[PDB]
Amino acid sequence: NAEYLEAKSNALFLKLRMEELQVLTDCYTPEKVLVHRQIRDTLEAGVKKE
Amino acid sequence: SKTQRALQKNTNPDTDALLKSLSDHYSLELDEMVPKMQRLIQQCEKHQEYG
Amino acid sequence: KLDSHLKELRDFMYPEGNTLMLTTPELSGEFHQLGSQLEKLNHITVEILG
Repeated sequence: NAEYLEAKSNALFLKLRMEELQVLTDCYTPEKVLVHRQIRDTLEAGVKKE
Repeated sequence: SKTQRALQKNTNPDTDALLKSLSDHYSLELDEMVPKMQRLIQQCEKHQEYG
Repeated sequence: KLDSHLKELRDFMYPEGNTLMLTTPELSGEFHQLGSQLEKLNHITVEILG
């Protein structure tokens, strides 16, 4: 019983982690990453001037 | 003599040996199994937070 | 001697006086707690996937 409950807990945690990483791959495509970089650079230049 | 013979036939395991085995088994469960289960409980709580 | 052996073994097997106990009460309590926590983790997982 102790072994079974341990195996169940580990499987649920791995499912949750897999689904998180799949969502992150869908959100940050190379095109978007480039844009996010441009926005950073403008924001960083503003923070520095102010 | 009949009662002593009946005690010897029924004595595997010796009541004192049996009580010792029972006490050892009880200690083993508290030292190994109970903490393992507590660790697993704590891990589950962390996974919830990860959720 | 027989009476003493009987009393010692009985006290060990019947800790709450009324019920034959096969599992360590401390352990039985932990199994229940672990089962309950796993059920909560499974809800959160289903909810996020949904």
